[PDB]
Amino acid sequence: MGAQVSTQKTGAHIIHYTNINYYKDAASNSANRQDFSQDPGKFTEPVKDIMVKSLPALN
Amino acid sequence: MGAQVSTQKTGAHIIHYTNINYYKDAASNSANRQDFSQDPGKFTEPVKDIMVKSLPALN
Amino acid sequence: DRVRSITLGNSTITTQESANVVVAYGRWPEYLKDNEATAEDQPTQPDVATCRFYTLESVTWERDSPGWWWKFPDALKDMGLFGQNMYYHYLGRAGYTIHVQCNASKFHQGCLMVVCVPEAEMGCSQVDGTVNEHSLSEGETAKKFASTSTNGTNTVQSIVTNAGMGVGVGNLTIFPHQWINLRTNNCATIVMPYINNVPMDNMFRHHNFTLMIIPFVPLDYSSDSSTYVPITVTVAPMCAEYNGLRLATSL
Amino acid sequence: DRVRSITLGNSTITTQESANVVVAYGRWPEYLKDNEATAEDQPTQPDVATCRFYTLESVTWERDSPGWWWKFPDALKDMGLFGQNMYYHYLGRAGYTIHVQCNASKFHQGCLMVVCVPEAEMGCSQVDGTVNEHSLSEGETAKKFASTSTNGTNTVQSIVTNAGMGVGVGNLTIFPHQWINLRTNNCATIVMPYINNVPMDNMFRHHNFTLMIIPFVPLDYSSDSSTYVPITVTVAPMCAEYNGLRLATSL
Amino acid sequence: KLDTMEIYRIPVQSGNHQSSQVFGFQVQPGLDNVFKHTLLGEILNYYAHWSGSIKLTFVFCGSAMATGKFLLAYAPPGANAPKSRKDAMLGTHIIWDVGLQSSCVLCIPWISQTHYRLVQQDEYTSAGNVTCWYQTGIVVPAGTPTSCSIMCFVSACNDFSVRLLKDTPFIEQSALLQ
Amino acid sequence: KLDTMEIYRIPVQSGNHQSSQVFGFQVQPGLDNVFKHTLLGEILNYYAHWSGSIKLTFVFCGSAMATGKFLLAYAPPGANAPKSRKDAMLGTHIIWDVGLQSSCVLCIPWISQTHYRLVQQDEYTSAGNVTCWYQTGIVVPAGTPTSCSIMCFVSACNDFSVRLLKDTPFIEQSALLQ
Amino acid sequence: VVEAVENAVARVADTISSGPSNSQAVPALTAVETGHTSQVTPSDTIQTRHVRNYHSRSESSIENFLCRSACVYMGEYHTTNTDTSKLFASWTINARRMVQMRRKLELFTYVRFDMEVTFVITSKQDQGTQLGQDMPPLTHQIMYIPPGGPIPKSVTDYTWQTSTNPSIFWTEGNAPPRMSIPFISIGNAYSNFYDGWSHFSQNGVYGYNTLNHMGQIYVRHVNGSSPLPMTSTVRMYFKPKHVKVWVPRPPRLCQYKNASTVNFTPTNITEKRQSINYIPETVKP
Amino acid sequence: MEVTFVITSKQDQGTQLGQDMPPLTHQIMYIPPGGPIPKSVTDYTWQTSTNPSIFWTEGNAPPRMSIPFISIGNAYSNFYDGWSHFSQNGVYGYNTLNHMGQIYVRHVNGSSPL
Amino acid sequence: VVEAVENAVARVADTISSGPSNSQAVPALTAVETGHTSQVTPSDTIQTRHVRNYHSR
Amino acid sequence: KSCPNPGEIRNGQIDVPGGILFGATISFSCNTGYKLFGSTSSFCLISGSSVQWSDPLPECREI
Repeated sequence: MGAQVSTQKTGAHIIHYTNINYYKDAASNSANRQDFSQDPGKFTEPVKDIMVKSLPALN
Repeated sequence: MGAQVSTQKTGAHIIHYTNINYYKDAASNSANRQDFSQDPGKFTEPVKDIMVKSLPALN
Repeated sequence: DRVRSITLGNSTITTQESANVVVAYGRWPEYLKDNEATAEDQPTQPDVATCRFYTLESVTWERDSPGWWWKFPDALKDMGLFGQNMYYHYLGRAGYTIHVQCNASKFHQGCLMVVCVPEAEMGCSQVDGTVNEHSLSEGETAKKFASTSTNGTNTVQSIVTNAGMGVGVGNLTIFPHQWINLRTNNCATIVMPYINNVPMDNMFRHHNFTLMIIPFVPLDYSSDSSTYVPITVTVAPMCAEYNGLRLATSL
Repeated sequence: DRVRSITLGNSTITTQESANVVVAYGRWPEYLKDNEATAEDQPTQPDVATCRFYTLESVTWERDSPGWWWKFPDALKDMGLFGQNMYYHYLGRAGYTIHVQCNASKFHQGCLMVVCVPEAEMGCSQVDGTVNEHSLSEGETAKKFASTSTNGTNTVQSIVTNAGMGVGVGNLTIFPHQWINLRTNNCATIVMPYINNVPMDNMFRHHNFTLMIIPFVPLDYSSDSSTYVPITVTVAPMCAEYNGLRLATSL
Repeated sequence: KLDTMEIYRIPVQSGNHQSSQVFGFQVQPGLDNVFKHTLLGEILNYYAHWSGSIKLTFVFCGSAMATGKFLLAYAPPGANAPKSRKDAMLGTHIIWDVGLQSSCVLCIPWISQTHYRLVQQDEYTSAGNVTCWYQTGIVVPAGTPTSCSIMCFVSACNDFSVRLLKDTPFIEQSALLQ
Repeated sequence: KLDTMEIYRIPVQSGNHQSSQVFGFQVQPGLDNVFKHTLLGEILNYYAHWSGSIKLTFVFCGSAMATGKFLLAYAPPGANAPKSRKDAMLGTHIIWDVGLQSSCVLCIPWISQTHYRLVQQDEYTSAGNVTCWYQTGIVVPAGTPTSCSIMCFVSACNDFSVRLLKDTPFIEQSALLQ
Repeated sequence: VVEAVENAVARVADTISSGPSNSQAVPALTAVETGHTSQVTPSDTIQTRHVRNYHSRSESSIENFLCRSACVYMGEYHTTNTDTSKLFASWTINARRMVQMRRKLELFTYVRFDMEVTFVITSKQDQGTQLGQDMPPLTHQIMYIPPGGPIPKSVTDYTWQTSTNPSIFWTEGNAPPRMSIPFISIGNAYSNFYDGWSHFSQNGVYGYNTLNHMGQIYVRHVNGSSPLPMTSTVRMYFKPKHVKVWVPRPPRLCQYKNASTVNFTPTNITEKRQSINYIPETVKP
Repeated sequence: MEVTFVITSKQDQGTQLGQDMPPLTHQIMYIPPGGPIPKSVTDYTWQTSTNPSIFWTEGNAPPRMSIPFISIGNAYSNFYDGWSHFSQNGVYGYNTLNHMGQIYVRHVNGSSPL
Repeated sequence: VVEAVENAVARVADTISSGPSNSQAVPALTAVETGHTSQVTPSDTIQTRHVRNYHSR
Repeated sequence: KSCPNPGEIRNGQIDVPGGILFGATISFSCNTGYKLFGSTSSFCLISGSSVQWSDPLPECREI
């Protein structure tokens, strides 16, 4: 009835849960604890020219 | 089971909610906070002949 | 690989021992687009009169010298037609290109940190007090850190190790930065987009960012190497808009 | 037919008794093209900060008042970001739109000539002498003709009938002009391209043209009509370039 | 003049009054005494943020034979109000010629950095100030009055919006049965 | 030297100093005073377990004409810290030649039995210790300074992870309004 | 069976670009004598840049504006007294004793809506010499007396049998008693205003009281008397749902005097400033 | 945000304790920047006609509600290197930017014997 | 009507094997003067065994 | 009128709460670890043919 069945957090080495929203406002939802994304090269490698990890950093 | 899944209020720059009515009377429903309509020309321009915003208001 | 040239407006910078170019967060300066904009009127975009290389006076790296900081803008406010549009207009937007230039021989040694800090809100010397504006920025004259804890009313607590913001001065590597290691390079370049939480923002009220130059490893030399080693800073706006024209401000 | 609106920059002019619009020689202001240009570097084109309607202070049309003249540029040199680019730049180019505004009732009568004169080189009062610069232009304060022959060193021979150039003041109809006949219209508009013999020319040295307002038929009114009739002049640059930037001039 | 209809009309006369400023007032459609009791102001004062542009329409209410031109200028904030027409000339202005079509609309555009502005405005979200000056003056024939009147109508443009409902400070009681 | 920038730089000089150890410190990225205030350490101290490997990058900050080779060794736990380069030689080491490319990365790998390690480390989940020794020494020509400096930058490899959120012990107050 | 409802969002109009102009189109000159409000977007008077405008006029619709609860009556009643008419509260229904919701509803001449009514009932032990007792939770009855029914004369009346009048029993300590009410009117809209009389001889009572007769409400303590006095206060909250409104009016300026009439004292239009030219100087070192 | 309130009463230490007071109920009003603020617990402002406010009767689960991104910038700015006035003076830093109003909590019941 | 949402789990990078090396590739020597943080996985400095790494950030 | 630039007390600090224009006072301090030998404050007064500073710059000498 407007549901959504997503996957639970299980470890690696009957796992689906159900969500329904009741309120008219997205500021009433749960938290988005299941988005895991990254882009460290933004802070780790913020340089104009690339550096290829097996060539001298200069030269 | 007699439901209706409408859209939430999100800003611009998982958004559907579910409604079911339980009572036998429409005076028991929620409020219609998601109808946005307008017609200002009723109060703003209540004149017999039109006025076209780039011609003199007279003449 | 070490040679480089940067042509902005009617100004050019040549360099022969450059390490690389930090682009702040992988992001280049750009103009305000139509869907992220909030002001109604048409902006000025002078484009060659304002987006060029303005050179601030240079500081002498001595053997015992803690560091220096400038605040941008309010450093380029008396520089040409950037510092004039910046007067006549309410709202301004621009990114920058900061080129720091310090050269020594092969018998000298040292290591500067060159770091741009967004919103570098600073802390007064008397904990229960308030900074001045002079104590945050002298224009093109740099303010100087101190090797010990400073005193005096209204003047930033400018011991180097805390960098005047209350953090550790070695963690500043989280901000866009470079080093000038007098054994490898002699210039650092940081390309800094417009980082702020509103599309355009006034230019006299908000010090959009702070440039700190902090020698971690100090100078040194032997028998008669050159005693005088200066540091010169050049800043060049990029993609500079202004909006909201009226009579000129005054301070 | 008599209504009109002129929108330039962030400025608008509304009028309801306009006669027409003189476009100087059928020619509209335009930018310097690539094959008629002589300067190498890229020009500034601010386009909305400088091409707007700047209003000069207004003069009182009295019953016995010979006339008035302004010199453009050097009238708009203290007007906003036209008078600032004009300082920081060596070479400048621009056309204009002159709107002269004088309104009276239906019980008043008169007739002004509104005439733009290119290169209105003027003649001193002592025939064997030299004008000042003040005697050619006061900025936004108009200079005034005289109903008789003037004396005094360095001051233009400003008897009206010769218009200070040695010609007949009725032949000025060869220049782009209009009249303000207080029985028909109450504003004159002249659109003036860049008329000069070099592509771009300095803005402090050369008074590119002269605006003369000369009442041929004087004011008049009866029992208690309004005694005060002012004239207001508005000028708006158009297609304004500058070239050759350096530190600001001074006078 | 606060309980007089005279509060509504701006005085304008004929003669050499070019040095004098006709009127001037801050742009504060929810807080300035000039605005806070209009329809725009009384509707805003039920909300806490407001964005959009405003339309101020001026109506010349003198003889059918009086003639004048006026300058109506808006100055985005950043510097003290203009004190001469050479400064007001530099703003966002209009030159209104008085003729058959009596009234003239100065549309205060939306120049701001924040998408919105408080209704209880401070000097962070200040909005500017408008000012009016003679451009040529009033000229009347013989036998017509010299002292005329203007009037100013405020409305919101088609991109106005208000948000964050609040209570209005304009109504208040001291017991039930009121 | 704790409130001096001198805390950041390791002293290194020229001469027969092969018997002397340059530096040495435990691997405790959340508890050792050397680490607990870095970005790595201050980010760990919000968590209770940490796994992964670490990258320590050393920067020679002397003349452009000084030359030396250094030995940088990591010793997985099980035995007291090495007290001579013949023992550090047996560890997991690297020999860094000082030249054009100034800096050199010693990547402390993840050797452990438990998949994770506490941040408040004990001698069960100990991690080891790193130590640095001259391999050949520093050699400088005439007219350059003899006392140079190294510096060490810590970061986490691309397989690091932390878990079990906790509070950080580094911030503390004694009343509200702080 | 699930049904998808479509809800369109109403943004405000974007700013189209513009350039120089030299024409006989005067979008500024107009004539207010026609009772017509000029439509001059900024792009007609100056040079504007294209601005995609995402703002919405949602929180200003009539439903979003009015559908918020507000108190409309406060009344006290005692468990024990020596008056027997202070043992229960009673009042005729109108939204007109509290200035806030009154003034809010009175921007329109005819308002037609349902309501959601809530009651906040809070007892306190009366200050005295000998306090201290074990009284059980108080329970209250709220009866609605339509226009015509018999009204109570004591808290032990027969009328409180509420055979057909609706009434609520609520035992203190739970969530407030709320119910919903249709458009209970005989006109086709609640008329906030009325310029007329009741009698055809053009006399009688003037204005609102004529039209709207919606009956009374009577609240009481069901429990019984009390060893030591206690006093309860009931506040009633109206929240209009499904709101339709017609013929807007200028908001009230002068303060309200009574709930019967629109009588007032004359007030100033607005407050003063120094001159007509006065703008304060705020850019100052 | 998700805002929660934990409200816990205690009987004040004194000489004559002992009383039968009923459960206390509390009102939590949010005053946006501009609204009128109370001057007593018997003010008119507590009518909360448009300000949101919560009544909670002690003994239940804590009062919780949810709050959108109520800001005028495009992000809450923890830091701010600037002033409020354009003359480069005024107040420095955070206080300039963020004005989110006040909160006022009260006991609805009334006074108390002790 | 039920909707299936896809939630991807982000593991951390495995350890690829390695062997002896004798080459002009120096994955260790770098230059921090560029404001760039060396990406030297252990498999670049020593001999590592292939390790499937299931940990998650 | 503007007094000449105050200067720079090394191992110390200059606090100018109101500019350097006529009649403006400035204060002098020394960092932690130095004693201030000299004047504490300096005003912008009239000096013969200009406006200059009341007192010269002091010295922060090591404790």
